[PDB]
Amino acid sequence: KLVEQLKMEANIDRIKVSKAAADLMAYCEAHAKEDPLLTPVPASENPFR
Amino acid sequence: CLFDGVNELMKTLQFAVHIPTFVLGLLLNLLAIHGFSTFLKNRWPDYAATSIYMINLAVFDLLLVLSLPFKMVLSQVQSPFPSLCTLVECLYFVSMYGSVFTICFISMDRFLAIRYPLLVSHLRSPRKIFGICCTIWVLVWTGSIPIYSFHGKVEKYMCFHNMSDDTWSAKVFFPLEVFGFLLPMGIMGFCCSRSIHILLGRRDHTQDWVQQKACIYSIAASLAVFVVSFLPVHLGFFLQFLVRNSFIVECRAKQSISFFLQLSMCFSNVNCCLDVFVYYFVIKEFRM
Amino acid sequence: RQEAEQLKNQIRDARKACADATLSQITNNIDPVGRIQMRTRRTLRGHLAKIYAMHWGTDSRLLVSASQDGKLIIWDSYTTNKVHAIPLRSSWVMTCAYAPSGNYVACGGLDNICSIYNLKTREGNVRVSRELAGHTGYLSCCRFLDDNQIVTSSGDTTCALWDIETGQQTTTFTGHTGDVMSLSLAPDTRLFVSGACDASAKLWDVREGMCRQTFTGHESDINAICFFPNGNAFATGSDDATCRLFDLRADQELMTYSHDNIICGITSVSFSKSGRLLLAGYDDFNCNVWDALKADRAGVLAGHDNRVSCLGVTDDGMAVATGSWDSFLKIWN
Amino acid sequence: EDKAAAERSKEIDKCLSREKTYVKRLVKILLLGADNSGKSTFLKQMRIKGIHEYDFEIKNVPFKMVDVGGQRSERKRWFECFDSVTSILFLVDSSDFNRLTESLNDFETIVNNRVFSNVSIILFLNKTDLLEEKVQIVSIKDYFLEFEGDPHCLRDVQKFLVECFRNKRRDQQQKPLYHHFTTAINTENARLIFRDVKDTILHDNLKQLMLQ
Ligand SMILES: CCCCCCCCCCCCCCCC(=O)OC[C@@H](O)COP(=O)(O)O[C@@H]1[C@H](O)[C@H](O)[C@@H](O)[C@@H](O)[C@@H]1O
Repeated sequence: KLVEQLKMEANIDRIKVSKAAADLMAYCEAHAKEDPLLTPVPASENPFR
Repeated sequence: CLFDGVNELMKTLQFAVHIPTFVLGLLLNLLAIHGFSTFLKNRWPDYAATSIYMINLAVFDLLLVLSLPFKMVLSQVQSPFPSLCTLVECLYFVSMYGSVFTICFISMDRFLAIRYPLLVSHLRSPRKIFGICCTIWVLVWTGSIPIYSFHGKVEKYMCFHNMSDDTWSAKVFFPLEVFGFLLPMGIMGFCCSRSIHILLGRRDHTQDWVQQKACIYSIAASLAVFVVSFLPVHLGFFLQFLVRNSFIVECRAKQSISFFLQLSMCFSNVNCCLDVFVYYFVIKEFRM
Repeated sequence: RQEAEQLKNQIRDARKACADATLSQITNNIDPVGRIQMRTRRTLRGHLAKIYAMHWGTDSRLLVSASQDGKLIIWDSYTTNKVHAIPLRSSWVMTCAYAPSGNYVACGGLDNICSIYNLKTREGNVRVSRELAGHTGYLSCCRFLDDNQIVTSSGDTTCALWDIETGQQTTTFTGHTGDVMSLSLAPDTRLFVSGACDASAKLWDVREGMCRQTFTGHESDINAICFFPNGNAFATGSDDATCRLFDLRADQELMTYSHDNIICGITSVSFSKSGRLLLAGYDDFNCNVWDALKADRAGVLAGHDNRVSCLGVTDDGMAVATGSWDSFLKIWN
Repeated sequence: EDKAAAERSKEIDKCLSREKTYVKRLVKILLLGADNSGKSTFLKQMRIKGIHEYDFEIKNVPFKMVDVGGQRSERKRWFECFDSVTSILFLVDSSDFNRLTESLNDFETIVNNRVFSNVSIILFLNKTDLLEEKVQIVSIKDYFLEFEGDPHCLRDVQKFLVECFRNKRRDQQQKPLYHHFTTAINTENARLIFRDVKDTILHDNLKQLMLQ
């Protein structure tokens, strides 16, 4: 069972850590201005403030 | 009769005792207030209820310490200030008996927490302790009504001397002694002895009772100081009372009784320093 | 044994080959977020004991919490009003969940049973909809897939997907050796990931019931886990005071979020809506906000009198709720 | 209308506050013991599916016995969610010598756990009758070489066992340890549990009085 699990785990189309890093960068920057925590929202549009 | 040599020697001893008492009590009580304010600020829900009446005791001792220099000064030079003399006497005696009552309440609280651990573990909160402290303040200031009329309208406002024939009457003396020494002495003795007995009786419940062996000594010390601080004065008061009601007539007896009374009243202001030792310093270290 | 060693070596070598450069080496071109101001907008009071779990609603307004007094409480986060107060049969509750539709809530604990409560009843009271039994150990985490499918992780080293209406396990996820602690669904509802006290996490597909991948690297048990918002990465928090961001595609660790002055374990982790802020609650009485792309402690959420055990972010990203052992829920923005 | 929602929150708060006086007066005791310790007869003589709970009243005080019936095998801190219990009550089969070491090995794991630093230990040595039979048949020295008294005296073996259990406890300055030697009659154990819990609350009060 361990051998089969490791065999199936090894057979995954990995991408470069640089490429996945670029993907995370793209997702973070694309939704950056919709994040009420990166850019706090003024009290006029803040349900808690 | 003759009271000149007794008065001179006693004035010398009043300075000699009160000046170190004043400085040491001021320093120690300021440190104690700082430490217990530190304990309270954190709102540790174990140390708040005890810290409140430790603060109360420290405040009463601090008031007595602040009143001591006025007692030293105004008792040597005549003061054409009836209001200042009355304020000094009020501060002094109110602080002394506030310390007595706070000590008595500390002993009552310890005995209640020890003898009735379930009830006290349920119905004991910092607000009740603060209410009891406020009640102590109200009662001790209510008891100060007799001490605005020591000297009456007599212009010889030599503070802490020649009070009156009314102050030394039975109707003021007996309420002073019973509610000032005898009631707190009985309560203090009962609570402390019973707490010692209960905490020693824990050897039949667990072999870990020795953990609280120190808690024995502290409580025992609470008796020993309270006896030495306040037993000689009120007995002294009693003696002087017997002088002022024409029960004691000899001149040597009168001089000795007056000297003993004044010396005892000087020594009981060392209680403001013995309190930061019996309490305030039997806890872990009382980290400064 | 030799084949297993060869497969592990091949996986690690592929990881190294993919690891040409990490995020901390190429994110220097992004301006750091700075130092984030989060203030206690509300303080939810009413629990009588430690709070062990919370979960936000999908409307970003309702909030369920579980505490050791044997109670779930459903709060309106805007007005502090307690919408519901559900007494539990078992006072030893370790997890709670809130249905994406808002119709149901769930909880579990040392009773080995996942209790599902229906919030939409004609009688107007909360009624125990189901009591999913079948786990052997205590219940550590619980996450709804929909109104009828629920995934529960337990201390019997076994995860499970349950059909709520039937009451029996639809499928069983095995492969962990230690107590399964935390569980996070992918934001597509086809995958999930679990951390199970083996210094390892595993990714499980819901329908096939098979462990696609196993991630390692921690030194202690993993107490918390959550997905990156796009579902392509996930972050774990273990007791070695270390957060770790792993990739689904790279099959390896992407970042380590650790600092010298923090040594206590992590009780909870969460992401922001864009994913740049990784929030983590710690045993040291306060939460820390890490720049998920720089591994820098860009903020601190202090204010609890005890250990922060619960941490959740609203679906719209407006606020962050924390729960701690002092029985107070604090909403931060 | 938000007025109705606020009102409903108020009745919910009233219901929660009505149980505060119960949550504050409730004594939770975590019950541990091996399969041979006689836990079943103990609980039965207390006049009384995951873990179990048992609720009872002694002298207007509510006690809740939490019995982790085999689920304690998950020796993880997350499972160690019992740091709020007043006492841990161990049951040990004192007569069955062959397992005392094992019992001791368990005791040392529980009392020295950092989680239970604020928890007093009540220790019950069940089957004392089977002790007086076992003592006169076999020697306690046959299993423990540290014994020093005469192996055929019940009192000396009893003190040896008590000290063996007490010596597994490091940091003897936190909470008191209580030991009792009980038989299968078990007709007074509620009284002993109440006495030990009252003494633990006394210890907590003394901690709270700043006497040392
Ligand atoms: C419900 C709460 C109860 C308590 C509340 C707190 C309030 C306390 C009330 C205070 C009562 C007054 C105490 C009485 C003694 C005193 O206040 O002080 C003694 C002594 O000072 C007076 O002695 P007195 O006889 O007046 O005069 C002497 C020498 O003073 C001369 O030096 C001279 O040498 C001697 O011959 C002789 O004349």
